[PDB]
This record gives sequence, structure tokens and C-alpha cells, in this order.
Amino acid sequence: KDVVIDTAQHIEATVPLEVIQDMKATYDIDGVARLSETMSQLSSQKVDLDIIEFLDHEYKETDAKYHFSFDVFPHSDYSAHPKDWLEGLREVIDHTTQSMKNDYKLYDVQFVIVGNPLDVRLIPNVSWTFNGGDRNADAYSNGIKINYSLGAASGTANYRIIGSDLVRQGELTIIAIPQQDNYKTFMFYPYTFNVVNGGGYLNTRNPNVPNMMMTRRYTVESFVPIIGRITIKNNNGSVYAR
Amino acid sequence: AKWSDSFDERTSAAGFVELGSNVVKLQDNDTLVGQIKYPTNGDGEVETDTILGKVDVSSGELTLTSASGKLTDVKVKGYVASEQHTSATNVELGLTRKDVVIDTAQHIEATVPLEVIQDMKATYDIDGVARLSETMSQLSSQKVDLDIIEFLDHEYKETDAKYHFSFDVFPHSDYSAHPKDWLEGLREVIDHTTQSMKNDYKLYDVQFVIVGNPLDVRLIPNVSWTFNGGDRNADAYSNGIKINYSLGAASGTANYRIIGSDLVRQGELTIIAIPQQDNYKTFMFYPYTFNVVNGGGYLNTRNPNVPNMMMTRRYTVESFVPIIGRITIKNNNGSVYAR
Amino acid sequence: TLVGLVQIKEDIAVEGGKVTDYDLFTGLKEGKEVRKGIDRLDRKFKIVEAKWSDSFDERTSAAGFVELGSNVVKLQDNDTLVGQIKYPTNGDGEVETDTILGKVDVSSGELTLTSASGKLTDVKVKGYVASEQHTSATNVELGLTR
Amino acid sequence: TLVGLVQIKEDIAVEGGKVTDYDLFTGLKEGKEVRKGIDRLDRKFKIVEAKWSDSFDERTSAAGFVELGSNVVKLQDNDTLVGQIKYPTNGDGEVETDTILGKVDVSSGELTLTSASGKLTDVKVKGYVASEQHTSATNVELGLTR
Amino acid sequence: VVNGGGYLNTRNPNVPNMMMTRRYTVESFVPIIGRITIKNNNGSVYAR
Amino acid sequence: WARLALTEALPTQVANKPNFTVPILTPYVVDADGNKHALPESINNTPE
Amino acid sequence: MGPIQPYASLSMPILVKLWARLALTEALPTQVANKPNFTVPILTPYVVDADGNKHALPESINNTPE
Amino acid sequence: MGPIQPYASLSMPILVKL
Amino acid sequence: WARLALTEALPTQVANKPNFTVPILTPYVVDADGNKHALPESINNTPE
Repeated sequence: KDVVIDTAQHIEATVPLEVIQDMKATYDIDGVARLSETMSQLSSQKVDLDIIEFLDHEYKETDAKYHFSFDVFPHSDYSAHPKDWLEGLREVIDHTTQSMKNDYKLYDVQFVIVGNPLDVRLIPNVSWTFNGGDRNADAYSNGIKINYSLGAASGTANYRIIGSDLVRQGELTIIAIPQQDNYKTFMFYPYTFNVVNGGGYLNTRNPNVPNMMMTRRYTVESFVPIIGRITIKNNNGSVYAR
Repeated sequence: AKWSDSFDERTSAAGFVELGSNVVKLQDNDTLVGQIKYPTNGDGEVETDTILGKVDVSSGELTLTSASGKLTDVKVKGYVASEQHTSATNVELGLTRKDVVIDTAQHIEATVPLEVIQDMKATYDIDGVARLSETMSQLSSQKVDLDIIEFLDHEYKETDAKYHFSFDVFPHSDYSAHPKDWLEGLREVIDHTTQSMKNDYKLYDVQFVIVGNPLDVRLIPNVSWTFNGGDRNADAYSNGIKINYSLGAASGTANYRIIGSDLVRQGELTIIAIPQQDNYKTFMFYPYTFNVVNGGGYLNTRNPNVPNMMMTRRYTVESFVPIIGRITIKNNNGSVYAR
Repeated sequence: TLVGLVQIKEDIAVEGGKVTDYDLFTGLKEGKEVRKGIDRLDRKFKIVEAKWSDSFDERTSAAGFVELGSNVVKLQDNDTLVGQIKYPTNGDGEVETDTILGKVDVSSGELTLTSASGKLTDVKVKGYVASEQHTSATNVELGLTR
Repeated sequence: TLVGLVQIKEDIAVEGGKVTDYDLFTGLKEGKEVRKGIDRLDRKFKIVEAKWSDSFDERTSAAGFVELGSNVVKLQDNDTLVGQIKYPTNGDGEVETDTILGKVDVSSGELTLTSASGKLTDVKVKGYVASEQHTSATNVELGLTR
Repeated sequence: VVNGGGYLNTRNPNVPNMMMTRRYTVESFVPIIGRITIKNNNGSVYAR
Repeated sequence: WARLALTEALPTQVANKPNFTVPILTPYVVDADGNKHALPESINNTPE
Repeated sequence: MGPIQPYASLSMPILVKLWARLALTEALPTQVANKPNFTVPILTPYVVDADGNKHALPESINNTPE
Repeated sequence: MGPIQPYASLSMPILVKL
Repeated sequence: WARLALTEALPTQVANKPNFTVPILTPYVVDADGNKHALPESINNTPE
């Protein structure tokens, strides 16, 4: 199976002289120190939107083999508090986890669960706590971590839950990562990261002025797709307004 | 690809074929060979086999298709190698400004004659101006906070109800437990609006505050009673009650500092983002100045012939980006044990 | 409704997109809330709803006012009103016809100079008669009963 | 005339009392004087002459262009231009009609749009193409004879 | 002045041209200026 | 009278000048045909 | 005052935009490629069925009616 | 630059008439 | 070349910002018609 890493798109920022003299004098901002950190963050989000398009593409190749729906709306004769109904999501994860380790016969896999932080909030179901609401002590999300990066240890697998708001709300995604180096499921290949300060390279739009060009070469490949999608239904917060 | 007899199995008709996981990627020597099985009949599952032998010189940019079966077209997907600069992407900084003009607000006055001051000092021993200063000083103070509620009312409606997540105090018709514990579900519409705002604005340094009527915000702590010996002398006229007006909350979603005030109308909570980064700015109150004109100078508008006091309050409040959500609490009138 | 500045008349029926020297203190009665030639407009004036000859109401299914959401033409520096906005012509068509309106107003002289390149018919404004001096206030004299 | 910024064309037709989305870089030799969508207009733009419908030249005795003597509309803040312009109507019998022009233009999109509050025929602008981006300059060359 | 390093030419953009700029503005707040027209200064005071 | 607590519901920086402006700084792109787009908006979308 | 032209000042914060949180590089396992083009070999066994064609082995001896 | 909004700052003397 | 002493004519204060403004303070007198006249020029003519 071949792996090819092609040249990617260059990101480059045109920098004249009078744009630097004006912004340093009028506002005290640099066009060489803010366009650079902008060029880095734009390039750092290509490699985190390619992955979302990758797993959306790789799940479509399997034709929905591991597709287990969950309903935030409880069943019509559940009749208890709908908070503890969201403990069912912990065993729709483990039901599709053991479905992976049964077909692909894996017995050493750590799993990772990527999904919307609005959707992965249902995994711990941690309740509130209270204190004095004084203006002198405002904790601006000081202890908030468990909605983006959470660890888990079930009886069927370990998990390394990841929450990022870039993936669309509505579904989860479970990826198998085996530590046995012979077997491989999804590998990310960063080739190089090249940046030049002009260096003879011109500009595409206005070639008469200098520019700072940069690009990074990378690809990500799938040898065998072990991926599942938990379709979380009716998670618009209307479980109590019905 | 599409042969002369192919079904899409997405828009099923005489159309293309999804090459699911049997795509023909570029091999060595820039050739494309693939033995693929396209479907022919939907209710027949004929699965006619074929092969696409292809080559293309990359620098010579010309492709070369042949196939043993019957082709009509192939939908391809490649790019232009960006070694020779012909198309790059540019980034540039754009900058605009927003004005925070503060202006003269309405000044309040108190027309005070002379023969009404001695008429209160004699009969009732009422100070006529120290009962008019604190009358004015409480009117200007409540004019500010009634404007804040008017500010968050109108500058929520310009978000077009982007975070209007309702809630019912009446439990669902198949709940069948204690409705005291159904009020715990308010905390999961609060934490649902909160995570819905950190996903469309990408900020993680919030101090989400909740303003609401003390009828409505009472359902958030959901505290229970305690009992003691009812001695008739050691009664405490609301000595320890502060958790219905000013309470701190720390969820797993984000931290909170809720505000209970009877000025807002019952039936709606209101969530407001406050970030700790001095760069980003969600909502800001700008009090300019506040000064009293002690009698001399300014005349009166209703009756100019007599002396009068004067007080004004210069202030404005502004919305740089409106992160504000509204939680409509429904059927909260204490009539759950009457239906 | 009680405490606050005086609200000016909302309707400005701009004919042909081209009214000049519009009397902004129209409908305000003289003396107890306006003193023409003495008081000035506040610098909080803005337009909120502007209706062209080919608009869509977007609240009803007719040609009505376009409620300018978060693009209100407000008082910038040099006491002028510039703003480039787009309004839907058809309801389900989603045309979004562009028309910029640029104008200048005078604070003391209470005149606007409304000029629009397209086909404007009226505009609804939100301005206050400023209270730098007295033209109105609120009096708070007490009362008693036993 | 030798060394200097690339001057834009002067005569702008503002027929119908207004003009919208007028391209200001017209008439220039495209490619070596200017590059549309690459380089901008400089912020020295101002109008030196105007001509209303019933105006007077007062340089010749004819209804022509009106010089703006020390009341030119300079490029004000946020790239808009307003002006309270008084212009002579006739010669010895000065009727002196007045008409306000107020307008905006974008430097990046080289796009002016002019609107007068009365009747206007055409205007005579005066601006320079910006040399922030290296479009054209002057070149010194050594020469020698014996 | 920028002695090369990025700024190409406009006549022949293939050669390492140097470049120099200087930006300035003179402005008049109120124009106090008087002009004297000296007539017949062409040395013919005595030839006349 | 009512108790007043909404001066702490949103932050209160006192203002010395009665008229000031704040700047905002947004990046852009070019789309290889001239027009710009706001950068953290048009990127935060999965069909990139 | 009316005839006094107002002058808006400039406040000190600069009011940046906000970027998303990036954590998906931590999701997939990674290894730096020293070559821009390589291949991986997939070793797989077979059983010839003893009647002709071969079947892939560990996915054809899993169903209990063998 | 074009799309950057220019901020005219305020020089110090106030230029009184004579 | 010519020698250049003509740049020492006007007073040169070196700038620090490419765009800046300066105010002027002019007193006025109203005439009970609203028509303010600029003060220290309109009382410089003897038929007052």
C-alpha cells in the first residue's frame, strides 16, 4: 500500500514598507509579527480540518458498519429523571467498542472518542457544586477541563476522549489505536514544515514587493478503517421543554 | 466513473458509480490500473467487472485512458502541484473602529419652595431636602439598573434568539417521580446554553452570569429545609438567607455567578458571557460621571419661579459582540400540585 | 417611559432618496419639550428601519421596512451618517439589493441631509433631544397620608 | 511633471445629480500606470472644481465649472467627504443657489460614489494613485559623452 | 532607502535595483503671503 | 425600594473621555480572485 | 456642545479575534516520514480450499459452520 | 494600507485667533 | 546642481504620525437670529 506526501499550498503574506511604517506609528501593531502568527494559525487549522474531512470520508467507505444511535429523549415508558438516562451513552459506547474487538479480533487497543463538546458533555454527567457568588473572587473557568479532554476506564476498554468544537454536533466518532506496531489503523504523517523570509521567492498577486512564504507538507492515511459513529439524537436541549 | 450500464445506488438510475475504497490512485511510473466491480442492476446485482488502464505524464500534464469494457466518463479528483508559484494564498490585516460616545442623560430635579420646608419641620419634623435627595438618589440608581435590563432585552433580540432554550417546571406526562427533583434539569439547559455559546464564539475564559427573578433562580440551588426549636425570642429576621439573590455555582461545563433581582420579570433567565481576556469584550457598562447641582444656577422646567435641586447621571452601556442567551422558564407559578 | 430624554418623531418620509434640511423636531410641541433654536440633537441619533421602493418587510410578506440588524447607520465623527447596507428585494428570492445611504446632520441646527443612491422611500430613526440645558426634567416632590 | 505620483483622471460625470460605484482608476494605462485590484488610491483625494446645472464659471462669463476656493472637499476621516458648498448662479446678478455634496469612497476598491442634495452635472476631482505598492516609479540612468 | 532585498523594478524587473523614498507634506493653515512684481530688471536701466 | 445588584452583572470600566473608539483587528484572505473573507469565520467549517 | 466638533480618542486594548482549540493532532498516532513516498507490506495467509481458488484465512475460519 | 481605517490623532496646540 | 537653502524658509516640525489633526478655537457672537459671526474679525470695522 503506497503512501505519497505531496506539496501543499503555500501561505504567504505580502509586506510593503508603508504598511509597516503606518501601523507602527498609528496603532503600534506589527504587520510582520501579526501576519506571521496569523499565517501559523491558518496553517495549523488545515491539519485539523483535514482530519475531520478524513474521518468523515473514511466512515463513508465502510458504509456505516458501526452505526449505533442514541436518543437523549428517553423512551415513552422510561419515567425517571432524564439525567440518568444519559448513563445509557456509556454502554452504547461499550456496545460498539466490543463490536470492534469482535470483528477485527483486537485485544490491545486504546480507543479515542472525538466529538462536539456539546455532545461529549453527556459522558461524565458531572453535577454542579455551589459556593458564595462574590465579585471579589471570580474563577474564569479555572477548573474547567472535562469537556474537551477526558480520560475513561470502562470494563471493556480504555478511552482518551477528545472534544473540539470544529466537528459538527450530532454524532460521535470512535477510532481504534493499537499499540502493536505490526497492525496499523490510522497514521498521520507530517513530512516537513518550511518557511522562508522572502529568500528569492516572489509573490503571486503583487510580485514587486517582498513577502514571507510558508507551507507544510503532510498527509494522513488509513490502512484498515476501524471507525464507528454514535448518532446522538435530539441533543438540542429540548428534553425538558417537550 | 460511469459505464454504459451503471447504477449510482445513491440516486439510483443510469448514472455514475461510487468507487468506494477501490479508487485508482497514482502508482509508480505515474500509471493508474484498477480492477473494479461496478453494479449494473439494482434488483439484479449483476456486478459487471472491468478494468481501467491509465497513464499520465505529470510534467507533460496529459492523461491517457483505456479500458476493456465500455466507458462514458470518469469523474476524477486531483490538484495542481504548487512547486512553481502560480497560485498561493494571501493574508492581510483589516481594521475598523467602534465608537463609545457617551451623552447627556435625563437630569432629575426637585422643586423646593421655602414655606413647605418649615411646614414639614414644624408638624412632622420631616427634613424636606434630605427626603428629596435620597428620593432622587434612589430614582437615579434604579434608572441605571432598569436601563441595564432594557439593554439586555433589546440587545438579545438582535441575536435573533440564537440561544433560546426553553424549560418546563411541569414535568413530562410520563415522568412519574417527585417534581422537586425535576428542577435539577434546569442545570442541564443552563449548561447546554453555556456549551452552545463556547462553540459559536470559541472562547474558553468565561464567567457566565445569570440574572433572573428570585422565583426563577430559586430552582437552581434547589435547597431543602432545616428545622430547629421554635423559640419565640431567638427568631432571625432573614439572617442567613442570601442564596436566592447572590450565589456562586461551579458546573463541569463552566463556572457561574448568578444574580437574583426582583426587577426583572418572572419567566425568563438570561445568560451573559464575561471573558477575562482584556482583548475580547462582550458587554461593558461605562459610567461617565454623576454630579449634583446644589440649588444655585439651574432653573426649573415645571415652575421656574422657585429654587430647586438638580442631579444628573452620565453613563452608557455598550455591546461589542452580543453573547447573550435566554432560558424561557415555563409554568412556574407554584401550581404544579393543583393540576 | 417616565425618566429619559425626549424621543423625536420616528418617520422621516424621504422623497426620492433626496430630502435636504429636514426638520427633525417635527411633531414636538414648543416649550415644554422642545425649544427650537436653543436645544440640539443628541449624538446618539441613528436610523433603525429604512424602507426602499423595492424592499421586503421580512416580518410580513410585503414590501415594508428593512430592520437594520447590527448595521445601524449611527453618528460617526464629523457628525455624519455613512453606512453601506443590503436589503432583500424578494422574500423567497433572496435578492439582497445593495444601496448605500450617506448623509450628514447638524446637531444644533436639527437638520438632516438624507441622500441615497438607490430608491429610498422613508426611514425610521431613533434620536433624542439632548438635555444639556433645561427643556424638560422630572420633579419628585413628596406626599403624605396618615 | 517628471517625478511625481500617478495622477488620476479629472473629469467625472455625475449626471442625474448623483453617481454610484464609479471606478476612479478609469482612463489610466492599465499595466504600467495602475493595476486594478492590486494597488489602491492614496488618501490625498480632493475635489478642486465642480459644475452644477445652473452655475457660473466666474473665470469666463459662462455657465461652467465652479472653482472651490478654500472650501474643497478633502478626504475626511473613515474615507468620506462632505461639504457645505455655496456656488454662484449667475454673473453680475448673483442668485447664489446652494447645494450640498456629501459622499464616500473606498481606497481599496478604487470606487467613488457621489450624491448631491440638489441637481449636479459633473465634477473635476484631483487625486493621486498610491505608491504604497511598487507599481511605477522613476528611474535614474547615468550617461556619458566625451 | 532600501538597497535591494525584495523591491523589484518596474522597467526591467529582473535586475537588483536599489530604491529610495521620502514622504512629506507641507500645509497652510492660514495663507499670509505677499508677492512683489519687480518690473524691468533686464539690465537696460542705462541703455534706455 | 428594590435592592440593586445589576452593576456587577457586567464589567464596569470608568470612562474619562466622553467619546472614544476601540479598534478591532481581523485577518483576511484573497480567494485568488480579489475578494476577501473573514479568516476565523470561513475556516471554522468542515467542508473546507 | 453642538458647535464643538467631537473627537473620539483611542482606547488601549486592541480587541483580537478568537481561534478555535486544536487537539485533533493528539488524536491520531503519528510518526515523521523521512521519505516523501514509501510503501507498507501487508502479509496475509490463504487456504487453497483444496478445490481450486484460495480464501483469505483469518476471516474464513471464524464462522462456526465450517 | 487600504482596508485599515485611518485614525487622525490630535496634535497639542489649540491655535487661538489673534 | 543648484544649492538648496529654500527648505529653510518654512518652519519644519518633524512629524510622528502620517495622519493627525489640529483644532482651532474661534469665539462667536449670535445676533438673536441664530447667525453666529466669528468674533475677532467682525469687530474690526469702525461702523459697528
